[PDB]
Amino acid sequence: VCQEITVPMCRGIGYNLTHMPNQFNHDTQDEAGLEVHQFWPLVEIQCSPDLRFFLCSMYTPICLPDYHKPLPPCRSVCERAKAGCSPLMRQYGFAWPERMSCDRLPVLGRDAEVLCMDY
Amino acid sequence: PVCQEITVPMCRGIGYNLTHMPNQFNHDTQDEAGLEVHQFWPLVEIQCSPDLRFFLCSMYTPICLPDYHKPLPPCRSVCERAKAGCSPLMRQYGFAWPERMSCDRLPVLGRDAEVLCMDYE
Ligand SMILES: *[C@@H]1O[C@H](CO[C@@H]2O[C@@H](C)[C@@H](O)[C@@H](O)[C@@H]2O)[C@@H](O[C@@H]2O[C@@H](C)[C@@H](O)[C@@H](O)[C@@H]2O)[C@H](O[C@@H]2O[C@@H](C)[C@@H](O)[C@@H](O)[C@@H]2O)[C@H]1NC(C)=O
Ligand SMILES: CCCCCC/C=C/CCCCCCCC(=O)O
Ligand SMILES: CCCCCC/C=C/CCCCCCCC(=O)O
Repeated sequence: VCQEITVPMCRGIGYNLTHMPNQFNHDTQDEAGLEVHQFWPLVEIQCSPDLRFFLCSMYTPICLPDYHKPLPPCRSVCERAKAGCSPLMRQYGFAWPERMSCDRLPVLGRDAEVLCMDY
Repeated sequence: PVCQEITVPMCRGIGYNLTHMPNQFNHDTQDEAGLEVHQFWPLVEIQCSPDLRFFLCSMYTPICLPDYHKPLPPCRSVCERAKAGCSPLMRQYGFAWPERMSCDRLPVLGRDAEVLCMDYE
């Protein structure tokens, strides 16, 4: 079933409801939220206007009551966030996370049946 | 008085390095100011708005310029972005958007050419 998002940084990004487990197999929003919290300095610095939405689209993925297919962000969302933010991360010794590699995400409109989220 | 370097930890590295006491809250010291603005620190880590830190610091540790010799407020638009981002969460958690940082107390950028204000990013 769908639950109201309780991860504070992921409220106000365009949708209200999520469902667990997410694609990292976090079992609760609490677990997901403790991890995504670590990205707050990157979000504050605004290296990319897509980052916040992108992070939330994976940590608290959108839930629709009638839809049971997973709705990842589109690859393009990831690409923009990565292009904006990875240089700054690299500058702090952080590589772009392995679990966030964009090639794992569907391309917008490539497959009619495979929907995804574009900001 | 007096153009002093900013010591409040939250407000270091926000884009200007100097402030002046007292502020609009009648804090006589940065230590007094810091104790209050640091109560908002969890909201900064929550990142309901990227503009929140700058907006708060522009109030509590206002910019001091050796060339202006008067207070320089954030533009209304800075407040409006912080508030649009963070008011919903503050209201949900039971904390009203405080009246001291009402956006209608701030100048709209360029509405009167002689009334300056700081915008950012
Ligand atoms: C997204 O959620 C908004 C907040 O809902 C409230 O908080 C959540 C966490 C739950 O506890 C809900 O049970 C609460 O209603 C919701 O907006 C609210 O709507 C009214 C009742 C009032 O509380 C407002 O202050 C809230 O913002 C959103 O609902 C949409 O937008 C609002 C502005 C109205 O127009 C609604 O009709 C809309 O559906 C909701 N968004 C969606 C798409 O459901
Ligand atoms: C911890 C407070 C840092 C504040 C300074 C602002 C600089 C931010 C850029 C560095 C981002 C920190 C890494 C976040 C990503 C991660 O932890 O995996
Ligand atoms: C970082 C330690 C505290 C973590 C506890 C989480 C609390 C979150 C409350 C959200 C922000 C509250 C804003 C208070 C504003 C005010 O003091 O008027």
